[PDB]
Amino acid sequence: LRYMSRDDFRVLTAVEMGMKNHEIVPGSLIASIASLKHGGCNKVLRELVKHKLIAWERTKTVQGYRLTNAGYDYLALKTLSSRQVVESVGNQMGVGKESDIYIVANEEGQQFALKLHRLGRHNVSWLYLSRLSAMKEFAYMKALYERKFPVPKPIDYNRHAVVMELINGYPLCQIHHVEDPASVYDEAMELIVKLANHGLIHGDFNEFNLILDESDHITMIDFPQMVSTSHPNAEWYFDRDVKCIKDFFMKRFSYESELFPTFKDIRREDTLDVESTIPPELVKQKVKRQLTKQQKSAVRRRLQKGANIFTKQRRENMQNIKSSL
Amino acid sequence: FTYRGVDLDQLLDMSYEQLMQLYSARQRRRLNRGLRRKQHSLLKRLRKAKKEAPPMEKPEVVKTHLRDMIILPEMVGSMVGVYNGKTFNQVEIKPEMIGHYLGEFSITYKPVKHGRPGIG
Repeated sequence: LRYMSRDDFRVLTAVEMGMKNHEIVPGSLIASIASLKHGGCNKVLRELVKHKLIAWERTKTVQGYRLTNAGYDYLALKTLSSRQVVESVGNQMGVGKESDIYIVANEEGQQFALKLHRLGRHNVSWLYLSRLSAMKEFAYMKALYERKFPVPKPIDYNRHAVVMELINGYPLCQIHHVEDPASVYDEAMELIVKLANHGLIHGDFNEFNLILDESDHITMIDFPQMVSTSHPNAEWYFDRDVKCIKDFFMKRFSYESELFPTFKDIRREDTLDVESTIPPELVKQKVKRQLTKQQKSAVRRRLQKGANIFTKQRRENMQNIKSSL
Repeated sequence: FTYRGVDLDQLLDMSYEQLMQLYSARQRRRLNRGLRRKQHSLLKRLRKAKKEAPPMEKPEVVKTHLRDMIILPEMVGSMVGVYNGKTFNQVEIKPEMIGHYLGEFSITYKPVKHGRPGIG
């Protein structure tokens, strides 16, 4: 859990600065880009390694620290706490293969759902691929919610985290019986035509990507796989999804279709496939920026001398040599 | 009430042997295994409360730690708390449940009502 609420923000963000440019980030660089407190961040790092926040690396010459799976996760929740969306943790967790679903609660007590991307090449690239995944998923989630679709409501995105509306139900794959099979079938068939009207094909529109809300309402999740209708094989992915639903309701619920929708409508809706002259006050601002940069560069070099680990290794062997003489 | 074609009249006056041939498969094992020095002492303390009862009272509840004991037909009506691990319960001995054990009426666990799934 999150007890520590000051220095842990600045140090962990400084890791993320080095993670975007380089692999394993040395402890010398950290203190320079976290200039607010000097010297005492090395004991914070020793508290970070107690948790699954950072990992140590001392290979051959490469000495420093890299950010972990769980350590990257804490940074998003710390940002979402400042945006007043997350406060306490709900325990119902659906541990998946591509992502983890965590129930969150705000100041109000209103329960929302949180997605955390767990893509698993070094861990540096893996925690950058999860960054692009959340930004892409939130883009479609905003695009569909605005265009009348029955999707979870987008709230906030932070690096790899996506806060969505809490739609609680069961996935279609583990459903025994539906009270009204025909009305549910026609609802689902409409949604393929709906997407095709907006110039989109789901691609993998199966029973593994559909959730029933009280056996009345079909909910759609997971959107990184989506393709344009400008694609040469546009009608193939359209017909494969139709046949997947046609056979499933005939298999599980024994409902045969009276309606066979094969309409190509592109596009009647929004194309979502794309988805003395200088005043003294300015002189002050400009002189200030110069003076801050001179001090910041000097503080970097003071912090780069922290090597403290190099001095500790050299001292241990000298004591052994003198005693043996 | 009638158990195995034998009324509650005959069940009390029979021999100890003759009750076996009415019992179930697991129950005929144990009386030929023999009731032990502690379980000879639990059927004797139940003869006291029923006899010292007021005759309009079914007797006082007498505590015990022998869950596994069968209900013999002379135990019928004997209020006995049977222990679960934590604290006693109340089990009215009906004649309808002689073939069962005392342990199954002292319910061990509180049944699970789920709270929301946490961080999984």
